[PDB]
Amino acid sequence: MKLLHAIQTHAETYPQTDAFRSQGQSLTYQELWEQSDRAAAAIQKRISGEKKSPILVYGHMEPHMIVSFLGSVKAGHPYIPVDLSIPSERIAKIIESSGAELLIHAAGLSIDAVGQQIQTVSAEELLENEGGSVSQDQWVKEHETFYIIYTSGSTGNPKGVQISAANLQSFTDWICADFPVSGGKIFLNQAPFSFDLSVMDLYPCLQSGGTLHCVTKDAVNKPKVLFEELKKSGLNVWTSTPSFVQMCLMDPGFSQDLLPHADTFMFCGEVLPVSVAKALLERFPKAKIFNTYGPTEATVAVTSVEITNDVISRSESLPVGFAKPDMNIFIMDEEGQPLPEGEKGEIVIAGPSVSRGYLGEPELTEKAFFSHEGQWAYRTGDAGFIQDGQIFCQGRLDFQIKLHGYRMELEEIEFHVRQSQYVRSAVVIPYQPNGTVEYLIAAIVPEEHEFEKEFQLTSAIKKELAASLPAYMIPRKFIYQDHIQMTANGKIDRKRIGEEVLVRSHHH
Ligand SMILES: Nc1ncnc2c1ncn2[C@@H]1O[C@H](COP(=O)(O)O)[C@@H](O)[C@H]1O
Repeated sequence: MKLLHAIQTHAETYPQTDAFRSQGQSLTYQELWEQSDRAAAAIQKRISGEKKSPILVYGHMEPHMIVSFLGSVKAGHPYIPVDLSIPSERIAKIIESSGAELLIHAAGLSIDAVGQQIQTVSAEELLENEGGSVSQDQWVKEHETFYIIYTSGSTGNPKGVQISAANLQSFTDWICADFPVSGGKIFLNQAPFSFDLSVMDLYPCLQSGGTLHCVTKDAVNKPKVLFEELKKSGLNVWTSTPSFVQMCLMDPGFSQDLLPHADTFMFCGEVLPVSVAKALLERFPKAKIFNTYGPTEATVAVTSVEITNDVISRSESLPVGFAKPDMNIFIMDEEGQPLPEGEKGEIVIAGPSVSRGYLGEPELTEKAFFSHEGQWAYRTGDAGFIQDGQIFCQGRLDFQIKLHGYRMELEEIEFHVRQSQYVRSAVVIPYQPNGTVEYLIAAIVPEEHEFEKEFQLTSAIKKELAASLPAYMIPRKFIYQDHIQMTANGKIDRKRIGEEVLVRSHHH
């Protein structure tokens, strides 16, 4: 049963059961379906169906976000989710390359909001349309794009991963069946919908008839409020990045007693530290922990493995598990040949979860996707190895990093930093003494200025970067110098610059 038919079924059978909950607001399955059907109708009156143009859905975790997501696919348009977290210029870039002809913001027209070069409308005024609706044949289907999520692009511009219904349906069927999340449970949603991790809870919940429960950025900053919301949520499934749960764990009160009904933790998008797993197994004896791996290009996650005490003591580094049933995952050397067990190589993913590629970016798709031995495959850029059918992720081959669960390209940050009128060159160094990245240091060659003090220059640049880059991509520290060290080849000497940056670190 297709995701959409499943959502309609629940709405027809259990209309009054809650589908969505966020900041005191609730949306029943009937309200969800009937509203998304109305938005879908309203949408077909403002844009053309000639193309399968994307529809940006802008907001945070309002009930209107999902009502709009569903409205787009039901109208026949893939949607591009955009969090308030994403700044205006970046939003302008997504618009520009996506070809999107409509932007819906779940909240009322934000006052003095940054105007965009696109037809803009609030979810509210969309719904004031007659009680119209769309016919089943309009809904997105098969390999037509369902959603498009943009991630970091090394060339300095976000690239959009196209996830077709089939893609998602493959992901959703996998989660709902092979994980104890079925049964109409309450799912937590912490990740903004602009990140695909959210999809791990959003749709398997909707397909299984569960109730989604959001915890917004407001509650996230005020620990007390958060734990309170979590306390009342009565959640059963916890889906988030390991980083977020790690933050919660710092509070001794975060335990089975705060969440008596919590029984399933779903993690993905980043390294799940043994310490986090170890700890969770302690404060939540009634909940099983799952570690899953995968890139956005392969629809959230394609590997899986329950984390038990047995597994913890069996390895210093948690494995990412066994390949999704229908997926074919293997290790390939540089030459592009399959390696044997235990031998380190690059992770490649082939199967129905793989995205057709980057929207309007053929050359990029060209380098990353390809037809392996039938299956459509993807070069993850992750180094790794398999052992007894169990996959292990071991680092990066490129300049793509993970900072507190956030995916980003050092070269993209360098691009944006280099754009400031006060910058000539820029090199971002990630401080990772051991395994994980702790923060970023920007090595900059400034143009020429009148700023009396450095902090003023740093401030000016950082104030600029806030318009094109999400806050988490802006380097914490900024150091300045005269020249960017280069190697023989003519490449940027990142190894040497890092050493430079740390030496200057001891000079106060
Ligand atoms: N479970 C995991 N354990 C370790 N690393 C992971 C895991 N899941 C994802 N990653 C890393 O995060 C990257 C994907 O980022 P994203 O597109 O935001 O999901 C993967 O290519 C890995 O580098």
